[PDB]
Formats: sequence, C-alpha cells, structure tokens
Amino acid sequence: ASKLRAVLEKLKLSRDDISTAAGMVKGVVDHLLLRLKCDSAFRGVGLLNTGSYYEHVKISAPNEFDVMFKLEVPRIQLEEYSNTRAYYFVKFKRNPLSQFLEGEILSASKMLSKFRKIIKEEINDIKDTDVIMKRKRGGSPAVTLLISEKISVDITLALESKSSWPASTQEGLRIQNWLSAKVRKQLRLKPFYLVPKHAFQEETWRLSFSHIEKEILNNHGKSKTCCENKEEKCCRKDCLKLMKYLLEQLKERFKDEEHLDKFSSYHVKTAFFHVCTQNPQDSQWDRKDLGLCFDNCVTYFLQCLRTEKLENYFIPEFNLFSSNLIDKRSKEFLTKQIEYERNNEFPVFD
Ligand SMILES: O=c1oc2cc(O)c(O)cc2c2cc(O)c(O)cc12
Ligand SMILES: [Zn+2]
Repeated sequence: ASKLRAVLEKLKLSRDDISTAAGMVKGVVDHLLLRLKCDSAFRGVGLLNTGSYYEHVKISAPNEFDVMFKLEVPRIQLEEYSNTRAYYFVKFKRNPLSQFLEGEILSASKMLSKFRKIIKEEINDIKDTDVIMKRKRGGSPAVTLLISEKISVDITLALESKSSWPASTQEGLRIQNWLSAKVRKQLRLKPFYLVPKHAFQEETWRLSFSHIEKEILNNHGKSKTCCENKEEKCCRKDCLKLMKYLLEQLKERFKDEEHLDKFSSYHVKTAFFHVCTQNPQDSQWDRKDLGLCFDNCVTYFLQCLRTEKLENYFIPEFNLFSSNLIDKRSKEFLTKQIEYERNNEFPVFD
C-alpha cells in the first residue's frame, strides 16, 4: 500500500534531525556515568555495548530516548520468585556492593534509592536538566531525565551476569531455522541482564535481553548479506516500524480509555520475532510484498490477543498476555480496534 510507504517516509523525515539531539544525550549520559563512577557502589557502571548510547521505545516520539546502564558485578546467584520464570532474587557467590544487601538478597529498592539520589545531586549541577517522578513504572526505568522541556530520557539500571542464561530461557530464542543454530549458541554465550521490577512484591529483578534483540534486528536475515546490497532488500524492519506505529497511534487515540495502557512496543516486538521464526525465509519478506507481510504481522498479533498468549521470546513460559498482567477486556478492546483498522485500511495512518 502507498499509505504504508507514506507513513514510513514521514517517520524517516522525523528521524533525520535527531543527529543533533543524540549528541546532547551522549553528553548527558557520559557526564552521569563519570559521576556514578565516583560512588563506592557503582564503580563498574557503563552503557550497554549496543553500539548506541540510546534506543527508542516509541517511534512516533523522536524526543523520548531510552538508555540503559549496566553494572558489572561479582558472580551472581539467582533464586526464582513464585515460579514466575522471569523474576528473581539476587544473591552473591561470596562477599563491594555489600552496602545494598538486605540479608542474602540484594535490595532493588535500596540500590534504586542511592541511584536516584546520586542523579538528583549531579543533575542539580547541569543546565536545563530536571529529574521527574516516574516511579509508577515499578523500578524500571529508574529515572526520567528532562532537558530543555523537549528531551525526555528514561534511564534503567541493569545488572550484568556473565553466567549461563537461566533455565527458563532454555526453550526460548527459537532462531534455529531462521538465524541458524550456530548463531543461537553464539548469542546464548553472551551475558544477560537483570533490571529491578516488582511483581505486590518489593525486591525482585527481571531478565533482560535488549542487546540480543538489537543484535537480531540489525542482523535479521537468513542471508548474511540481507539489507547489505540493493538486491536483498527485505521489509522486516519496515514491518516492525509499522507495528510499533500502529500501537503508538492507537494508544494515543484512546489514551483516555485505560484499556490500552499496559500494551507497549515490547509486545509487538515479541510478536514480530515470533513471526520471523514462523516465516524464516527472506523471500517471505520481499520488499515488494510489504502490504502482505505487514498483514501477516497484524493477523499474528491478533491471534495472540484473542488466545491471550504472547510468550516472551526468550522465556516461553512467561505469558506477556497473562490474565495476571493484562485483563481480558483490555485484550478484547485492542482486538476490536486492530480489527477495525484492518477492515478500514488503517485510518490512523492518514
Ligand atoms: O525489556 C523489556 O521487557 C519487558 C518484559 C515484559 O514482560 C513486559 O510486559 C514489558 C517489557 C518491556 C517494556 C518496555 O516498554 C521496554 O522498553 C522494555 C521491556
Ligand atoms: Zn533484510
């Protein structure tokens, strides 16, 4: 459809002017890292080795950045919480970060408090940089920095574990018929991350594989040279852009009906990875079949909404569409709206 290409062109024109705000983001992040190194608890803090200071959770908000700070720690031991498959208490192999211990458990609350305090005091020194209260997110992102009242950056703290991935990830990352089993082995040799998120609960941590997700998106083809020359231009990243934008537009349209609050771009990204697994051939993502491919993604996301099943791509026992996480009527609301847009040629794209 031409409307899809027009939407993509709008998104690219919106993206070209960032190369100036990205420098500001890099400066502020570098400053806060050099500050956090001075603390006795955060000596090994840094940015995820993702080749970018930042990511973008929202494609329709080029002003909202998302950075993640990793903290290399002594050998970590993990305990599962209530068979959640994703949430864990952290212990230390043996006796630095000792100040944040609450018994045998590493306190997420205490560490986040010191993190935020260090932020507040080091941002009072900067210029046009205000800290705001976004603790309604359940510890992650930890902070939400504000520059010139037009730049918003969410900062999430993450613990790096160079151990083997937890057992819940054993049947995840099913990229064997798509990106090969060698690549899956290589990726699972990389470390994993733990972010402070609660379940009621007040001291749990959740698994994070944003680096692996970024690696997959930027190396997404069966052919190693996908999207490296003009003869192999597939439309996977364009379909993902279309899915993110559809969700963002629907969430902005119905921001006053609290039925689309708990949906995020992580859901469409998870579904999209599953569709990639289902459609492993690059020929199934020809740049000429953009409409058909996007329609495959939309219909698969609808299937996940109706059946209330959206497995985490790395932890398949974690149902992101769990009745414990999102109510059935909210899923049904999103299903109706997506069916409406699909039956009416997506009026949100006009
Ligand atoms: O790493 C993320 O993991 C998740 C896991 C979940 O189960 C979930 O429901 C949401 C997320 C999620 C949502 C975001 O907006 C984001 O920027 C990152 C993540
Ligand atoms: Zn490609």
